Amino acid sequence: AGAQDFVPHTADLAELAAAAGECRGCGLYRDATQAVFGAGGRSARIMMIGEQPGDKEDLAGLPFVGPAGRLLDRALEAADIDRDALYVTNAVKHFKFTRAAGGKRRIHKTPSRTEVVACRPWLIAEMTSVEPDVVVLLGATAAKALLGNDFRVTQHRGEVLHVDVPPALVATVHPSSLLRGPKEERESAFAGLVDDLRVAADVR
Ligand SMILES: O=c1cc[nH]c(=O)[nH]1
Ligand code: SF4
Repeated sequence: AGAQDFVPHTADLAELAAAAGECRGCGLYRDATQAVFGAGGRSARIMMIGEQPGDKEDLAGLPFVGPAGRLLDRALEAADIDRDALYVTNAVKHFKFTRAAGGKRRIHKTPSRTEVVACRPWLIAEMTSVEPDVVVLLGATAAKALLGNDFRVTQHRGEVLHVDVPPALVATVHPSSLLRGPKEERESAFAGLVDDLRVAADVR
């Protein structure tokens, strides 16, 4: 059942976010600082879902505030999308992490499929609350959360997908993947992210 017993019967995002702070649906609440719920309002037509809060998000209490978020902001601006009009969240609400010796940050670790399924009732509550017209799935974990554990983001770029989810679905690269690598490859990947955001914004 995972998080289900912890989700209150409400669509108020402030009430949902407070309840997520008390969630024990998987083990991730133990070491994380706090739950990081989605940000934005229930009028949003576009919802965007990443993997999990990272190091910066875990302490800010807000999603996509670190380097990946700054790259995402650049892509949203190039796509003529106002971040303030979106509802932005993550498939898992507590940061899963470790530290390396001499390291500069806490390093995120990939949620297991078990943790994703455990936390998914929060995503369902968010989608019920917001009623988005389109959901942008940023990266493998988020895409698989709605499209199945076998789903390959790399094989469905640019496609409007739909499964029977309380919207059109658009699965794209995670912004963190665009931070590193040879410059020409990063630039081609950035253009593809802008394209996918534009596909989402053009739905209906
Ligand atoms: O909110 C965030 C920040 C970094 N990476 C994610 O998937 N989500
Ligand atoms: S990651 Fe999700 S299911 Fe796990 S304890 Fe946190 S809010 Fe609950």
